[PDB]
Amino acid sequence: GIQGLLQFIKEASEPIHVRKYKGQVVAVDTYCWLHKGAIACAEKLAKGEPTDRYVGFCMKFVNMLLSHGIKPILVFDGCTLPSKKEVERSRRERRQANLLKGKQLLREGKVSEARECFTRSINITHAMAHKVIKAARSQGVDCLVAPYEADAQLAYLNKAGIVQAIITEDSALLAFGCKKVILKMDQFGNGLEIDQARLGMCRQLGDVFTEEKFRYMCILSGCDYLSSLRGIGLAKACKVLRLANNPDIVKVIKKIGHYLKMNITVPEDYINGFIRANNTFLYQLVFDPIKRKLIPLNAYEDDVDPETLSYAGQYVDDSIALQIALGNKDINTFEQIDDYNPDTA
DNA sequence: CGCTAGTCGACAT
DNA sequence: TCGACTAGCG
Ligand SMILES: [Ca+2]
Ligand SMILES: [K+]
Repeated sequence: GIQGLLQFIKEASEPIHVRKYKGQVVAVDTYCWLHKGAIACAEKLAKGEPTDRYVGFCMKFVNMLLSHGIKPILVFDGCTLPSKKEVERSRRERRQANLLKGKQLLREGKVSEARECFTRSINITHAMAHKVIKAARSQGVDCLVAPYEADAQLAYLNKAGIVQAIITEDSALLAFGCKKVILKMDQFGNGLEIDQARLGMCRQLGDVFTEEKFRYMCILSGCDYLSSLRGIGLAKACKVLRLANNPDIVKVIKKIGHYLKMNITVPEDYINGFIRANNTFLYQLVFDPIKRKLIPLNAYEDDVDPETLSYAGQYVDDSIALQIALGNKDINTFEQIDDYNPDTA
């Protein structure tokens, strides 16, 4: 997710009800419900005590969608993307230390203080996601396990016309080139929709708004692939892109100080950090449900080299990708975990 | 004042 | 985690 992105675009959003998508297909960033559902049972979850509470939470939102005659597609995160293996590292350690403090430091005697820590040490495993897939499948709800980030997978589904909108809490999905995003949707269907169409109404990126620039803005402000330089946020990011004349972005990156009337040096490893991050947004591997084949979110254009795009997801045989997408294989060990058949009835 | 970058709550009762 | 909010510098 991009920090403070939603406030920034708070004007391109119309309050809606999910009802408008009756008869239509809607993709879901299931992680959001999984996390919210994991909060209610933070204790049981942290101490490794058995629980199914989070499953019933996701299904509550599923049933609401069905009751409105909406066809949901639950999408799940797949493999750890190398571009994020860096940031995930820092997050692995936070849950690591956070769990421990709460676990015994507040276990003895009083407990009120500790739970605040367990909620911050919540881990959404693949085991937890598989339970939700099982529950959804039994009710005829489609589930899809992204090769890597659900974010890319969701964006693709929306672009391909497979789904009419995406349900999530993450505004950053628009940077992946998705068309419609439903935020803050409650259990009753009340949501806050943001259409990419109303997103071009912005003039903070210059006279001509561009998806390309919006993406640069998000990266410069800082994201999961590349942290921002000290003192750079969305507003400053807009200024640079807004003021900058020259098309090559790398030329502009070293020019930011010149643009921002501010004095700062851009490290060489940062230059590459922006090149990778940008390519990750563009060409992150996703799964095409129709042709059942691994494809980059965006088709490789005039000049690229897929062989150098290892950080944006490594290719694997299409049969291996299908089995992961279906939920029939473990992400890490590729062991059998299910036998769902998509080609029946 | 704008703007970045740091705590706090989420669910459930 | 993730946004919503505040504090505190340019
Ligand atoms: Ca995500
Ligand atoms: K930042």
